[PDB]
Amino acid sequence: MTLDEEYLDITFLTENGFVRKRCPKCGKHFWTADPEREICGDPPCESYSFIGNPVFKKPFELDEMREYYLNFFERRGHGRIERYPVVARWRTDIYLTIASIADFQPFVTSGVAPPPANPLTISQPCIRLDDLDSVGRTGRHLTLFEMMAHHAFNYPGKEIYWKNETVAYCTELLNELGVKKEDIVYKEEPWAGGGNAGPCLEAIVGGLEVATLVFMNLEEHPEGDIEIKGARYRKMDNYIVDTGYGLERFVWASKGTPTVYDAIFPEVVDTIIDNSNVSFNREDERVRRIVAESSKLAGIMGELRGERLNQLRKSVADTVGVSVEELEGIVVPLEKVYSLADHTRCILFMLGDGLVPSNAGAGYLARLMIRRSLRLAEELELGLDLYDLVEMHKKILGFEFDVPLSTVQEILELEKERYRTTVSKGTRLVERLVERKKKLEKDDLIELYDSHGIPVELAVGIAAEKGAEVEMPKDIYAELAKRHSKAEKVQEKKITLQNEYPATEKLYYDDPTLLEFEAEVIGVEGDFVILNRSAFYPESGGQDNDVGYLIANGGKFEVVDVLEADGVVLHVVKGAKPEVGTKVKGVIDSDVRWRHMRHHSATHVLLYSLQKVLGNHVWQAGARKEFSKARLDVTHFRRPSEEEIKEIEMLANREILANKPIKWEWMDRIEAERKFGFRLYQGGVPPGRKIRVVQVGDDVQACGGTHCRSTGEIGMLKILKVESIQDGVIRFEFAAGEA
Ligand SMILES: C[C@H](N)C(=O)NS(=O)(=O)OC[C@H]1O[C@@H](n2cnc3c(N)ncnc32)[C@H](O)[C@@H]1O
Ligand SMILES: [Zn+2]
Ligand SMILES: [Zn+2]
Repeated sequence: MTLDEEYLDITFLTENGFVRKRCPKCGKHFWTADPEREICGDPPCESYSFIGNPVFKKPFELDEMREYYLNFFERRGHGRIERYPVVARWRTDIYLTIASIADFQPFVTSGVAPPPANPLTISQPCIRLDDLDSVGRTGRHLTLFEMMAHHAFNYPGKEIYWKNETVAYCTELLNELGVKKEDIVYKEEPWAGGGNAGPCLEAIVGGLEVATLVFMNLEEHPEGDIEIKGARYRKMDNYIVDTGYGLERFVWASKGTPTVYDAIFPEVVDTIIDNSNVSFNREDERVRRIVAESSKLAGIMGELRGERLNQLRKSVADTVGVSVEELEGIVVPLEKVYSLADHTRCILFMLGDGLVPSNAGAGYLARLMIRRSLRLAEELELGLDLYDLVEMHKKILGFEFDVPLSTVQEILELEKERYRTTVSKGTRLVERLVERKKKLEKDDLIELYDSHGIPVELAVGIAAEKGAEVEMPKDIYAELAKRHSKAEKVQEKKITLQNEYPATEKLYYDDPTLLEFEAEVIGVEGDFVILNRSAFYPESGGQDNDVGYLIANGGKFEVVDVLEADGVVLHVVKGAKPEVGTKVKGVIDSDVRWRHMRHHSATHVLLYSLQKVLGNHVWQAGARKEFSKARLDVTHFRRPSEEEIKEIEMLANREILANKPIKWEWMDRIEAERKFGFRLYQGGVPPGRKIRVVQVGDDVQACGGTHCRSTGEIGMLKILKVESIQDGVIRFEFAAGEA
């Protein structure tokens, strides 16, 4: 069934007065229930029509509309669920939450795990950096926004509800708010993201897309069949209702203010204006008349650049009255007030949710937003600090964060200092480059941002200032952001044994002190001795590989190293190798095993201690292997002071001395997450319907390594070295129960 005929499947549209057309007006197919006319749509010929004339019954406040939407589906069988953080801790393919459906990928959407409820409803804060360049310009784009949704997870033979019920829900909700089906347009478009896709319907009312309804039955797979924005997708066994209603867009359509920004955080926009170099006044009836008429077309000209929006700029300039220049005398400065207002809000969530600024990973996106905000504040000569705007955003929303405003302030203050030094020597650097190249390219502006932290608009300006050939590239930030939106490709990859073997019976999971066992050689490839069951720990998780030997009716075969291949453990032996079928008595070296057990259990205690002392922004930076030393990398915005380090060590040793219990047991994912939160994935996200959960004291992680039985077995913990590997990442080298 093709995407096209996938829409001819929905009996709800035709049975409710909706007829399929194709204007063009965007050139796509769409469904309208209005018999009078079709020229309907969003981007090209419609424009906002609700500005000054709300389209909903009453004007809702952010929190009221949020509650109204959630209760609406709760009284319709949907289970309410709390938002997920904006940092995708539960996965490893993407850094931030780009859609509510992203909370449930890839384990729930693939069936590996069950959804929190079914069907469920939620208001998920999302971050869309790809819209960065249109923020503040179209009147409808934000970087951080809440996508309200109702999801239903269907499996073959078990359907909660599909397309008909989905579209019916959106119409009903809309109608109940004050919009008649005659004014609701459903445009057809494909939707993909996070590894899934499907045909979708965009709900367009008043010239604005307020929600999208996706019938998810496609999943990204190598042998893909469907082509959607570069990726290939095949039809899944499961199918999912994937909807998303923009809370801020609903509120905006309920107030009819000039822009979404004036609808969700007017205080912030006003404050910025009142404390900047804005040439106009937010009370003048004149200015108000200009913005209003311009706001109505924002959706059109906002999606254009160059000679494109250049003409519409004239259209509105005429109708309004004054010249194009006067128009730009307000719109352009406002585009920056709206962006700063928006960006400081996105910072609230990135920082409040645990992101630490850096030049790598998700931290890079945090630093990207902050630098751009610092640059916007500078252009406007903001009389307040970014922090002041963030705190304001915080009290308006009323949300609670893992990271307190206190730490947020500290981070923004340090970023501001780094930015100050960057710009100082950065101006000269670009002035110099202009004398040399006289023509700056897209890749030139890229290198300047990444290698010298120079804001693109700061470099494109100085260049033009010196009469240099250069022009603001399309989605340059989205381009920079896109280059840092997902986890890089780690070439540490798979080993494929020439023969298929039954998954090794790992014996170390249950008993960490089982150094001796009995097994049979069920295969031998090169140096890879393979048994049916073994206590030997393969080089993985956080601890290094075991070392020992296999005894049998043949002598003693020393195992020097141990890897693994898709479940089969490999015992590396050279020269005198066992005969496939021999029965052996494996003996693991006690010292090597205990050393790793202590240090690995210490890693947990240390991680727990680091968070308690430094703050909830502390998260394991990663374990990019090299086990020469016992090390732990974490996200922290500066070097720990000597007293903090002293305090980290002290707290860990009090935990060890307390000799708390260390436990482990296989647990279903949903059960684990519900009980321990996403702090469960600090060391990575493992696959499986059931994950091994380890509890070292009060720290809880999905871990597959061998640990001590109680924290007292770790021995004293001594921090031997604290180093700043890279901005936002600090390395702790330590010893546990030894030198
Ligand atoms: C359901 C599908 N996964 C999806 O995400 N559809 S969507 O990309 O269109 O997003 C759903 C809704 O969130 C809101 N939204 C999307 N991006 C936005 C942005 N950058 N700023 C403000 N609102 C946005 C709009 O109402 C949009 O219709
Ligand atoms: Zn350089
Ligand atoms: Zn562990």
